[PDB]
Amino acid sequence: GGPSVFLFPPKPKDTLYITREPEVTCVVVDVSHEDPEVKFNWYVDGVEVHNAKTKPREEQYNSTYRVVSVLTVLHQDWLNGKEYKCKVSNKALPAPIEKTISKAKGQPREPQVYTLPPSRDELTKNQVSLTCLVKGFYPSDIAVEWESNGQPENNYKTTPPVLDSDGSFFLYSKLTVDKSRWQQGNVFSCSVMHEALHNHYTQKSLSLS
Amino acid sequence: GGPSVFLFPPKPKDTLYITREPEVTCVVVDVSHEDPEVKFNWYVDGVEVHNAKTKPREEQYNSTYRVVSVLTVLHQDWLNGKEYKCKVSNKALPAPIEKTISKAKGQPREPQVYTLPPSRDELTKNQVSLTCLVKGFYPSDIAVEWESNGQPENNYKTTPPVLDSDGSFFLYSKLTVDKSRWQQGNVFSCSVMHEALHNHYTQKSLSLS
Ligand SMILES: *C1O[C@H](CO[C@H]2O[C@@H](C)[C@@H](O)[C@@H](O)[C@@H]2O)[C@@H](O[C@@H]2O[C@H](CO)[C@@H](O[C@@H]3O[C@H](CO[C@H]4O[C@H](CO)[C@@H](O)[C@H](O)[C@@H]4O[C@@H]4O[C@H](CO)[C@@H](O)[C@H](O)[C@H]4NC(C)=O)[C@@H](O)[C@H](O[C@H]4O[C@H](CO)[C@@H](O)[C@H](O)[C@@H]4O[C@@H]4O[C@H](CO)[C@@H](O)[C@H](O)[C@H]4NC(C)=O)[C@@H]3O)[C@H](O)[C@H]2NC(C)=O)[C@H](O)[C@H]1NC(C)=O
Ligand SMILES: *[C@@H]1O[C@H](CO[C@H]2O[C@@H](C)[C@@H](O)[C@@H](O)[C@@H]2O)[C@@H](O[C@@H]2O[C@H](CO)[C@@H](O[C@@H]3O[C@H](CO[C@H]4O[C@H](CO)[C@@H](O)[C@H](O)[C@@H]4O[C@@H]4O[C@H](CO)[C@@H](O)[C@H](O)[C@H]4NC(C)=O)[C@@H](O)[C@H](O[C@H]4O[C@H](CO)[C@@H](O)[C@H](O)[C@@H]4O[C@@H]4O[C@H](CO)[C@@H](O)[C@H](O)[C@H]4NC(C)=O)[C@@H]3O)[C@H](O)[C@H]2NC(C)=O)[C@H](O)[C@H]1NC(C)=O
Repeated sequence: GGPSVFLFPPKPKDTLYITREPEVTCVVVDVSHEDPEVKFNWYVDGVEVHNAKTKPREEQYNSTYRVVSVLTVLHQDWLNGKEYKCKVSNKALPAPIEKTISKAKGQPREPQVYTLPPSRDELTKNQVSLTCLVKGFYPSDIAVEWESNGQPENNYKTTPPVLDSDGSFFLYSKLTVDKSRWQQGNVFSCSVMHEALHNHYTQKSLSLS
Repeated sequence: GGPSVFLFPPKPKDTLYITREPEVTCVVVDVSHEDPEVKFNWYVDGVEVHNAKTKPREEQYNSTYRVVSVLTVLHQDWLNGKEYKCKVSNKALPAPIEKTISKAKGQPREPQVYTLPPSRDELTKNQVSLTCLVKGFYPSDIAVEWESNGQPENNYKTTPPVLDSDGSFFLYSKLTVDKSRWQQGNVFSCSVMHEALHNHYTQKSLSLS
């Protein structure tokens, strides 16, 4: 009936490098037409901070508006698991709605990255699958990417993290390339970005034998 | 605002074998403690059916009833894409609630199935990963299982299906085995069940080269 809040974490990549600007994000939907005024409050471990940046209002094709507030956060505060609260206010609610979010708790575990060449079966096609396996990792927050000769590779998909029997995580990422490119010996690389890696980064390479 | 409905599909495995019994399950929750009486109507392609089988009272701990109706479906009807609709009637609600479920539309596409041995770099550990790449398949309904010397294998996990770039789906399945088992030359088998496979079934195997 009333407005509903939704609280998102920052991207895996953004928390792992000073280069990047990680953010938590409070999205309110079903903001009433008659009362449009939404007030956001942000707290780190209960202690209020103030740098949230409320953004305009995106009117939705169902009568209601959508108000998004973005809190910037320090890399190490998220990595150290500090707790982030969004309190949202509006006259279409009797009480203010709150949401709290934080990194998954627990000893981080270093991912193990193994690359696997195409199956002999598959070498009968005009495209081949280069596979990257990332297992053993915790928390589930990770980024994976591909490249050749310094250049980002376009055509890959990566599975979501899957919970493994030992409570750690794994995924597979698939890069699709022209068989010729594989046949001609070009070197392809799997880039994995996780908290528990040295410099939050590792890169594993694969090429024709 | 009172009761809510959820409509779950049959299990992929269940629709592909006469041997199995696929069902569609309508679940109504949050039922007014005052008035306990929910009335189910079922429809197959608009046309009412009556072989539905409704159960009694699963009042979960909250002070509200849960009622489950199960419609037994014919294997061919599901694969032909027949629509199943659950109407839940109640004096609390003004209009009765409707939910519909079916097999995703599109032209079905045959999965290619490829087994990938453990990376050279993994073989230093005591447990190793046998990988099964299933790709090129539509719709996303599929099942994957492992076995060796005719016996279901214990320790695998399968990623959810992932929408690939050509609108087909792919997944990977990982079977973990002790290194020895792999080194003794044991054959291991990925088995995939999908509507677009011949006899709804293919098996692809894997051993030490
Ligand atoms: C009293 O409690 C009730 C439940 O018992 C609770 O007891 C307490 C003590 C505690 O133990 C709790 O943990 C217990 O849950 C409350 O009822 C619950 O209500 C919530 C929602 O408020 C229901 O949530 C839905 O759940 C489904 C998934 O349900 C499966 O898994 C559940 C466990 O994870 C299980 O409980 C269910 O039984 C069910 O199991 C399946 O059962 C079928 C048939 O029996 C089997 O064939 C399956 O194998 C089996 N699955 C397996 C395995 O578990 C979830 O999918 C629903 O999500 C949809 O809806 C959301 C909105 O409601 C939406 O946000 C989601 O995106 C999603 O919507 C759909 O998403 C896809 C996208 O592709 C599309 O299908 C649609 O586009 C989209 N549809 C839309 C728009 O809706 C949903 O979250 C919960 O299941 C239910 N519990 C039971 C039991 O049924 C009750 O509210 C409470 N009372 C009060 C007053 O508070
Ligand atoms: C009027 O329009 C509104 C918006 O526009 C609509 O336009 C129409 C034309 C059509 O296009 C629609 O499809 C559009 O939605 C509607 O608003 C919607 O309201 C619903 C709630 O009813 C929202 O549903 C929730 O979605 C979140 C996930 O949101 C992300 O993913 C969406 C795609 O799947 C995406 O569209 C969203 O924008 C959002 O994207 C993310 O954004 C962040 C921040 O910017 C980015 O940084 C991310 O990268 C980006 N993600 C990417 C990438 O996809 C989902 O999480 C919610 O599920 C939770 O809550 C359910 C009930 O509230 C519950 O049933 C679920 O089980 C689930 O509950 C949580 O489960 C997690 C699991 O781990 C736990 O962590 C929690 O414990 C648990 N939480 C609790 C307490 O329940 C939910 O599905 C929808 O997002 C929103 N649309 C957008 C967009 O904002 C409005 O409904 C519509 N009215 C109608 C009906 O006409």
